[PDB]
Amino acid sequence: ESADLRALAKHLYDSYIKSFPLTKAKARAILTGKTKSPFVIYDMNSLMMGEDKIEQSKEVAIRIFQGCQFRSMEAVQEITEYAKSIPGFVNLDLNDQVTLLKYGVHEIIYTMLASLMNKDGVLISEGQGFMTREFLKSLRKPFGDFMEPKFEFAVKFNALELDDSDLAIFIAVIILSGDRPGLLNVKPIEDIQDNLLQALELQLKLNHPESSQLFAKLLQKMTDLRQIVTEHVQLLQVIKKTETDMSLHPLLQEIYKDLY
Amino acid sequence: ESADLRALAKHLYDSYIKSFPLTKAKARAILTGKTKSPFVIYDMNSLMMGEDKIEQSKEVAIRIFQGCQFRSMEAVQEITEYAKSIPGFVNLDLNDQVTLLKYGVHEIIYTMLASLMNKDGVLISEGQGFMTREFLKSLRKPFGDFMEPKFEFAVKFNALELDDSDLAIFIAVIILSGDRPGLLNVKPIEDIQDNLLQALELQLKLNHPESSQLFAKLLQKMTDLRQIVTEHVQLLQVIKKTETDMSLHPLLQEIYKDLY
Ligand SMILES: O=C(O)Cc1ccccc1Nc1c(Cl)cccc1Cl
Ligand SMILES: O=C(O)Cc1ccccc1Nc1c(Cl)cccc1Cl
Ligand SMILES: [Ca+2]
Ligand SMILES: [Ca+2]
Ligand SMILES: [Ca+2]
Ligand SMILES: [Ca+2]
Repeated sequence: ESADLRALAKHLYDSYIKSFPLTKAKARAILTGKTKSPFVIYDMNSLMMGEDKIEQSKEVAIRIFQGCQFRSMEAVQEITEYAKSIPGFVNLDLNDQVTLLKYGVHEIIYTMLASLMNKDGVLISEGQGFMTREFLKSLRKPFGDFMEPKFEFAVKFNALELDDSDLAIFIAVIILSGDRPGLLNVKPIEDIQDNLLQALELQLKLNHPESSQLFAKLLQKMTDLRQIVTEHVQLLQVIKKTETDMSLHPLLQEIYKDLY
Repeated sequence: ESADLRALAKHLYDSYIKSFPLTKAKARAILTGKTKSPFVIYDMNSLMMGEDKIEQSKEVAIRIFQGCQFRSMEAVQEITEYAKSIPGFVNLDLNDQVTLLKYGVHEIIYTMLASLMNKDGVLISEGQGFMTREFLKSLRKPFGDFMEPKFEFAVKFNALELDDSDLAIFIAVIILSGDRPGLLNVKPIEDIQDNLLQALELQLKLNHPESSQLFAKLLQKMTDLRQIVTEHVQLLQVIKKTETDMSLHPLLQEIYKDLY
């Protein structure tokens, strides 16, 4: 029923707002000067000014890649806490909850990252910096490309003009993907996802009534996100196998690993 | 200088207040009826009422032990975030930061747990429940004793009448313990700890002027906390080796382990 499907959407939106302080709405207000201004990092010189202006220094490409990777592991906390807020999720087998999050989190980071991006760059530091796409592309191989697949995805994705209320539900659908390798009980995952898919269809109808077959464009984009996490995962093996000794885990992840 | 030592103490107190929402002050107000009242769990019947009144059910002793263990891994987050707030900590080698937290966190949990305890029981659920000591002792072997060393430590510890401002510093001293096995650069750990020890001595002088040699009683208690984490660690091996398949890691710890 439409009452339920809307209350669910309203519930996910509120939890999203709770879990994720920097919203697409705010990010967009910052990117367009509706708001304060972020420090622009466009060259080595401004990177150095910038990182001063908001343990170890080692060559910049590594520091940048490392920051991205830390910010991503950092983000896992807010995403995990969001996923628990999804009706029926905390009632799945724990091994399945873990698997869903294991394969989902990068897809969600890239989705939310796009809220922070425009063809020219990306907001960092809770909106306090703006790093250009060409600056990132300027980094030496293999680092000069780690962000391009994200920018390429983001520009097409952002053309859809989704707003946080649609994203709250989109992200929930991706978490609950019953085809992750290694799942124990696929059925109750697909049940929940199909309520979620129906709340999403209704959402886009009301929210994007001049955009029929928009739901199908979004379904398309979940495929586009697998391609990106696979390129990213393969790039990471290559960096691990060619660039000795960078730390890619923030403190909390290191201690949770070690207490295990 | 005394200005510095006090500003440091003031800084640690504020970070403590930030990191740790349930303070000893509040806990004590609850335990004495200064405040609302917590649900008392004193028997199986009240445990069942209680756990209703605030994925799987398996025999109660395991559910209780499991909750304690989850709450402890949960607490690691707030402690980690507290430790970063300690001047010079985030400037140590990461491997050393990790080691300090690896061996420190249980000592701190037991210290802060004592803020939640009286000879008769312990507050749980952010102060919403009160589980009796005898109820915990009633659980079948080997569970009937996992909390007694904590109660025994807590009663003696609480006799010292420390208040959150002293605890803020105490906890910082324990984190920075330069004798943890496996530390790479012990020196800069002992430097920081000795500023911390001086801020603590000054703190107790001002805060407990009728209690000379109180500092030495607290130093004594860091030894008492090693004994408890060792009994706890050995009890845990025994439970792991005798009681199949309980989950002892909350979700975030499972995903951080798996993304590693
Ligand atoms: O900095 C932030 O808060 C945004 C964010 C979130 C997830 C992943 C990366 C980033 N930012 C960011 C990026 Cl997108 C690339 C390189 C370095 C950094 Cl610090
Ligand atoms: O419940 C809480 O918030 C307090 C807390 C903190 C750390 C460790 C354990 C506990 N509580 C608690 C205890 Cl002390 C024993 C058994 C079960 C529980 Cl849920
Ligand atoms: Ca600098
Ligand atoms: Ca619209
Ligand atoms: Ca029940
Ligand atoms: Ca006093």
